[PDB]
Amino acid sequence: SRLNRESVIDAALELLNETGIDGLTTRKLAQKLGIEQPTLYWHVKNKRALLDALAVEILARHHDYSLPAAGESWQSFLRNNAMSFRRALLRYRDGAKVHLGTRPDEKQYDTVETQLRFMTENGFSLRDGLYAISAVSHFTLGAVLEQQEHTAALTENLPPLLREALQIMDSDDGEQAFLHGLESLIRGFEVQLTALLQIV
Amino acid sequence: SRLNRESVIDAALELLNETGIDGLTTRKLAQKLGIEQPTLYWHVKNKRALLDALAVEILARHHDYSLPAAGESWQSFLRNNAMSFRRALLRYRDGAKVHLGTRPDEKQYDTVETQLRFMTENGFSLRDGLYAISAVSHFTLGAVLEQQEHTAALTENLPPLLREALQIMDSDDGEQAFLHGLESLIRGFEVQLTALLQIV
Ligand SMILES: CN(C)[C@@H]1C(O)=C(C(N)=O)C(=O)[C@@]2(O)C(O)=C3C(=O)c4c(O)cccc4[C@@](C)(O)[C@H]3C[C@@H]12
Ligand SMILES: CN(C)[C@@H]1C(O)=C(C(N)=O)C(=O)[C@@]2(O)C(O)=C3C(=O)c4c(O)cccc4[C@@](C)(O)[C@H]3C[C@@H]12
Ligand SMILES: [Cl-]
Ligand SMILES: [Cl-]
Ligand SMILES: [Cl-]
Ligand SMILES: [Cl-]
Ligand SMILES: [Cl-]
Ligand SMILES: [Cl-]
Ligand SMILES: [Co+2]
Ligand SMILES: [Co+2]
Repeated sequence: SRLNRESVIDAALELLNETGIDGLTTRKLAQKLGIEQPTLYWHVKNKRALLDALAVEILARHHDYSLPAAGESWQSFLRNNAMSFRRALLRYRDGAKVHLGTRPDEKQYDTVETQLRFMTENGFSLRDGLYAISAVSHFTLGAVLEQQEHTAALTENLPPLLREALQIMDSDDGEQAFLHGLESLIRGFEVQLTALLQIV
Repeated sequence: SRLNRESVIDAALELLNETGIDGLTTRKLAQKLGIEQPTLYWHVKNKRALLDALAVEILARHHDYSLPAAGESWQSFLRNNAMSFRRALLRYRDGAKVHLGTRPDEKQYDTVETQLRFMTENGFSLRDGLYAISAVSHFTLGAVLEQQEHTAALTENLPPLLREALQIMDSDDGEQAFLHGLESLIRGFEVQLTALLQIV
């Protein structure tokens, strides 16, 4: 079929979602696309190139709260941004794994630059803003990774509090724990920011 | 070589550390151990059994701050516990990936039960204690996963704050951002706990 960038990425997203990050082979991608391996190689050099491109596309498609609103607080932006990043990661099988270790792409420069400048305009040094941003990213990735891999994994002598914790854990999709943790994180940054030079 | 549980796990840990989670194949494990595949199969049924066992062993070996000390605060326990969990995950290539989606093993029951009871003895409901514990686990896993996969990945037109953030990011191993985020998390749980029924 068609082998422009957009279509090879569509195909790889479909393949990822069907087979997960282990089935995302250049050989199985070639089968999907109805082509021989040397034909695919012209367009896609290896699995790592595909993984990087998929990371970028996942957020392009489904990460919709990338930028603060007019007059939005840094707290509200971080909350909205995290919920969005989470939704985007959960859209595809192993989407969080796909993101891991990536760095901002050139196509994301203006956006992420705006995110960093915004934090500094709200009083954070660049370093402290980055630390907040990274903590939100890492917490979200962690939570999503554990939720997704646990669903994958699925394929009495318990002590009482653990038994209860497991029901709680298995009683929703993970969103309740994620949102509680998110509020904790945001408020911890707020304490630190407002402390200035005071022992806190 | 020897094929008791302890030795098959040693071997798989060595293999994981050499080849990462993709090289942890039952076929490459068999080569390592100097045996045929049907011989390995008697002892190890599949990659998933191996992954679960490795998750447990990684913490048995190198996760040394599993339980609070006499009179230790819940804040200090969480800090010490997270630093320990982090050290343990970083000990082996893809160790965080190996942990993802696992649930407590029977061998960990008494320990994790103690962790949960401890939080409740410090004022958290089981649910709120679990939410704190999960947030710490998820944040640590996220941070480690991003650090490790980025090292794996490694194989000018930047906007200024991003350029700076990237140097900051690449200026240490990840520990500074992790520890800053950790303090934020812990203090956010503390605000929430102490709030009781007050709007916070
Ligand atoms: C917090 N939230 C999930 C962020 C986000 O909304 C992003 C996006 N493109 O809209 C990211 O790129 C974002 O998700 C993301 O992936 C970020 C990063 O990886 C980095 C890295 O790796 C190194 C330096 C700076 C950044 C960053 C500022 O761009 C990070 C911003 C993250
Ligand atoms: C926070 N810290 C890193 C914890 C820890 O030190 C552990 C350990 N064995 O010492 C875990 O097992 C610990 O790391 C860990 O992996 C935990 C969990 O997976 C769960 C799951 O998955 C579901 C219910 C309850 C737990 C839990 C209470 O045992 C979690 C405790 C985590
Ligand atoms: Cl074409
Ligand atoms: Cl607002
Ligand atoms: Cl503020
Ligand atoms: Cl033997
Ligand atoms: Cl203490
Ligand atoms: Cl307290
Ligand atoms: Co990223
Ligand atoms: Co766990």
